[PDB]
Amino acid sequence: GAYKYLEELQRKKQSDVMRFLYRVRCWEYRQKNVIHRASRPSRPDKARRLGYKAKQGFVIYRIRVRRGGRKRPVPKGATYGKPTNQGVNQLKYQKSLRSTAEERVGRRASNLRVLNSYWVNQDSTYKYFEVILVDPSHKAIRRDARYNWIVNPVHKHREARGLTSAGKKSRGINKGHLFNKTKAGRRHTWKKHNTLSLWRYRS
Amino acid sequence: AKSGIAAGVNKGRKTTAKEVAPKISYRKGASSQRTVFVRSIVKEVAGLAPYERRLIELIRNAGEKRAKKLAKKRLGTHKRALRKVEEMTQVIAESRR
Amino acid sequence: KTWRRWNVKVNHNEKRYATASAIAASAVTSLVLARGHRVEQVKELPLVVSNE
Amino acid sequence: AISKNLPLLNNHFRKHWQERVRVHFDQAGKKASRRQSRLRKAAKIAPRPIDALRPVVRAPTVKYNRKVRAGRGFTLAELKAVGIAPKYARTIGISVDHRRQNKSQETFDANVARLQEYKSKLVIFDKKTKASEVASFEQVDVSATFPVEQPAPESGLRAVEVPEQTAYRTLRLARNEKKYKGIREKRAKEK
Amino acid sequence: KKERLTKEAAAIAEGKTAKDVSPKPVVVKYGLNHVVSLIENKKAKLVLIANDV
Amino acid sequence: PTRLTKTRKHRGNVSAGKGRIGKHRKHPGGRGKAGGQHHHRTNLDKYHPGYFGKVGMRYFHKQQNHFWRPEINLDKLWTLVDSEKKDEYLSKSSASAAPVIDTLAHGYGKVLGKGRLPEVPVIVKARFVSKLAEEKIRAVGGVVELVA
RNA sequence: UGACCUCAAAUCAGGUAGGACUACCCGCUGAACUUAAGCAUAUCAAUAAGCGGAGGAAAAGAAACCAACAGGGAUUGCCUCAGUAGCGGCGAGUGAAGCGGCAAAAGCUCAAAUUUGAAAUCUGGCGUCUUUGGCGUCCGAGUUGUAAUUUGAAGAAGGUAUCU
RNA sequence: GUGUAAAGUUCCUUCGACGAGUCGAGUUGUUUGGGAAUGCAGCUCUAAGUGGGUGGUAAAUUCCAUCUAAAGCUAAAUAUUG
Ligand SMILES: CC[C@H]1CN2CCc3cc(OC)c(OC)cc3[C@@H]2C[C@@H]1C[C@H]1NCCc2cc(O)c(OC)cc21
Ligand SMILES: [NH3+]CCC[NH2+]CCCC[NH2+]CCC[NH3+]
Ligand SMILES: [Mg+2]
Ligand SMILES: [Mg+2]
Ligand SMILES: [Mg+2]
Ligand SMILES: [Mg+2]
Ligand SMILES: [Mg+2]
Ligand SMILES: [Mg+2]
Ligand SMILES: [Mg+2]
Ligand SMILES: [Mg+2]
Ligand SMILES: [Mg+2]
Ligand SMILES: [Mg+2]
Ligand SMILES: [Mg+2]
Ligand SMILES: [Mg+2]
Ligand SMILES: [Mg+2]
Ligand SMILES: [Mg+2]
Ligand SMILES: [Mg+2]
Ligand SMILES: [Mg+2]
Ligand SMILES: [Mg+2]
Ligand SMILES: [Mg+2]
Ligand SMILES: [Mg+2]
Ligand SMILES: [Mg+2]
Ligand SMILES: [Mg+2]
Ligand SMILES: [Mg+2]
Ligand SMILES: [Mg+2]
Ligand SMILES: [Mg+2]
Ligand SMILES: [Mg+2]
Ligand SMILES: [Mg+2]
Ligand SMILES: [Mg+2]
Ligand SMILES: [Mg+2]
Ligand SMILES: [Mg+2]
Repeated sequence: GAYKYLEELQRKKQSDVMRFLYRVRCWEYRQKNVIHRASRPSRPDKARRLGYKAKQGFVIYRIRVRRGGRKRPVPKGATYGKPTNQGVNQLKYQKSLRSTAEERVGRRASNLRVLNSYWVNQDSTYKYFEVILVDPSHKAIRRDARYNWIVNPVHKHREARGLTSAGKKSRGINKGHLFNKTKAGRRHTWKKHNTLSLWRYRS
Repeated sequence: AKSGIAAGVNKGRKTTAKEVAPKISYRKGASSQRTVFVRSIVKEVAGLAPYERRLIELIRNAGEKRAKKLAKKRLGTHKRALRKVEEMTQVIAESRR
Repeated sequence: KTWRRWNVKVNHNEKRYATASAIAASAVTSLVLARGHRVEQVKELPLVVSNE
Repeated sequence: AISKNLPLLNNHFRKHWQERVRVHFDQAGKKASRRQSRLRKAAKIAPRPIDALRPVVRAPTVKYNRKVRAGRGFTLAELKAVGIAPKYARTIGISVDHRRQNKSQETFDANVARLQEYKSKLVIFDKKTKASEVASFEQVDVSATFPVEQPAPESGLRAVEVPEQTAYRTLRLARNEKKYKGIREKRAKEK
Repeated sequence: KKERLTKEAAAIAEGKTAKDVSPKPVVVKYGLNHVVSLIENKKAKLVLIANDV
Repeated sequence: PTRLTKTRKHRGNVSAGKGRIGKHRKHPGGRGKAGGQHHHRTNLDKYHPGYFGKVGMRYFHKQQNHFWRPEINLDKLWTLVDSEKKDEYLSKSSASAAPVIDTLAHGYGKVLGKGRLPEVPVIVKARFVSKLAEEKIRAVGGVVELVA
């Protein structure tokens, strides 16, 4: 079908065609509201890859998030501590702009569950993301055996808890030796390695 | 298959080898007719990137060493730079007819 | 604090040593009497009764 | 702060350690409740055994090559060799592992014999089966009925055969060949 | 389609295969994936592409 | 028990055994290993020489399983023979039929050569042997069979 | 005279979110007292305070894993590895992981495929019934793709001996 | 029970789609036991198809081993000053 072609063409982002389309769509998205509803995915193939289905109860929001690092929000740059903590500029947020996009969209549409999200476009001031959300109160979702799971309350604001793909990426939830500190949760691992376990018959 | 002793080249205990059926996951890098066809049409529709055109100019101007240095500066690694320069030489050979 | 030490380890063999010593002491009439048991009308120790 | 001839210690107690002290007062309670869970799970599904049959695999590393232990599941080749599909095997108390393979014949044969032994003792009930036959069976412990058994070390009498080259010399020559293999091959190629 | 299915259910009542009562359809193919696969399989004789996709 | 401690005996005496001049204080001298190069040098130099400095090369990601090789000597080698058959083997052992001692299956990596063997042929299976251990095994008419 | 796309309005039909609790849980943000007998890197500590989000557990989870063996085989926890490899004004300090024994064990789902001899899919209104729903019908969603079919351990399409 | 249905099983042939501003690279900050750089994040560059990742000393050359990322669900063993 056409989804393979769509996939292969979106990988040629520096071709003339894709550059023209990105210019035009960046202008239009910058001309709209920071958060707005998208009538449809601008990348149907990418949405399909990320779990979107053209059903009632699947929703798309486009959101615009400011680029760059995280300036320390201390008044006049005074940190009141030791010189190792005096940095104000060149500091970085530990979450991605994709995660920030997801969280702001989920906050705006608080009745939906954030399924996933993807990058759509970019300029010097903003990155643009499209967030795939699912309505858990819609019967087309509740009677769907492949999407009942997100109706259960342990998935309330999963994007706020880092349970989406972007969130698990920023949390370091991967297998292997390169993720020793964060495999099962960084703070959980630290607490486990800093707990004194004492038994009845001390060994 | 092993030397039967604990030191040297090919050390370890001898066992009777059993032929292993290859896993289908090991075919991941193989190409298919579907992806070759789709990629050829997408190359025709999309065209070339600016750095790929610059690479082609260096190769045409006999700057193989320059084209390698550019392809590594752009793509990031020497292995990928080697494959990109080989692909752009094959592109020139497919553009000379 | 609750992480005070409450249980104490004893070597299993030494614990068995003491068990054997106590079993042996149960057959000494003077020890049972000093222990305080009213055993003066038992004809011999150990006292063994039928399986009924 | 440092005094006398004493060992130098590493007592890592400079954080708020007292907020993370786990004292296992509930060791006996957890033992008892663990036993009750184990009894309830067994009685729910009796006479079906509570444990799936596990394979026998060699332990990794040069330190545990000698030992052999229970694996995770029988390979697809092993189940193929005993004519059981993995989907069916998971429903008759056999564990499957799609990840393990059989490079060598010894572990493969051991696990095939183990599967055939379990299959000979298996009795699969059906609709026609009555409660008299079901009650004629006792819930066995599969982990003890088909235990993992270490191969016996070679012992007893055998003829002495002394090679001309000593074992120490053999090891030294193997080490030397491995150490200089690359440079000798480069020298021969250049020559 | 409802009328055709009614006829086919009548034919299966008569004992027929329901494929003989209905002629082979000659219709317009649509759907982007479907039409792309038809072109790749050299089955499409003519393709009309919308200009405002 | 607290009733056996000297805290019970210091009750009634002003300083609790800490002195009237010294006056048991919080941390005179510092905490832990403080001042090891300055005012505890006289202690560390005397009792822990070699404490400061680097020696040798680092080894990133050292897996100790690689270096597993427990030693068994020759004077302890016959303890791996079955106890119920040791005396029979020590008597009836010959070149035609000598006991096999699998040291790896008993948990040993290298056979070392301390001590003396019974003048009795044995077949020793080892991953590694020392030169003198194998010379002594061959001298009693035995052999070392390398395994892996 | 009508479609379509995008965007609005309604006290339109029906829903949903907010707020609370604190012991555990998932993240963000984030000190300094303190230790170094001073002190700035370091330490305290990836801690306190601050902010966002859950559940009865949470999180993790069926390998882009560990290894280097004769190989293991999702995740989690315990015992051990180990105060070790390593990090550190290589100072004060700090510091995991593989293997091994055990507790518990459970596996899987999409996207990428032409149903193309038939959108076979689904929310809602209306009617009715035996009502956590079934049946009928009509709009709507949907071809810029809803069902069936496949998930790499495979699998598909043809042929194939038939069996369970 | 509408079981000419659904599913599995053997063999042969032809195939076998497998996730992109992502991997990866540089640099900056932070963090880590991770040390010519463990993870995370910002910015710049930006892929491929037996390709890609990992193999704890940076690099090129040659092999080998092992998985298959950039999409998703899942009880139990675990925690619990409420
Ligand atoms: C002093 C103890 C209180 C406070 N704490 C702590 C916080 C808390 C939070 C809760 O939810 C977050 C919660 O939910 C149940 C309960 C509590 C309890 C309630 C408890 C009173 C309650 N004890 C049981 C019986 C009873 C009977 C009454 O008539 C009655 O009158 C008010 C009250 C009660
Ligand atoms: N853990 C809380 C303190 C954070 N201080 C960061 C540690 C700095 C040391 N870096 C180690 C040197 C880099 N290899
Ligand atoms: Mg650009
Ligand atoms: Mg809609
Ligand atoms: Mg900012
Ligand atoms: Mg401060
Ligand atoms: Mg999860
Ligand atoms: Mg491969
Ligand atoms: Mg005193
Ligand atoms: Mg005084
Ligand atoms: Mg004093
Ligand atoms: Mg001085
Ligand atoms: Mg209303
Ligand atoms: Mg303090
Ligand atoms: Mg100080
Ligand atoms: Mg002081
Ligand atoms: Mg001071
Ligand atoms: Mg806090
Ligand atoms: Mg609740
Ligand atoms: Mg539980
Ligand atoms: Mg969960
Ligand atoms: Mg997998
Ligand atoms: Mg594992
Ligand atoms: Mg630390
Ligand atoms: Mg209806
Ligand atoms: Mg994938
Ligand atoms: Mg840096
Ligand atoms: Mg921080
Ligand atoms: Mg770094
Ligand atoms: Mg995944
Ligand atoms: Mg409680």
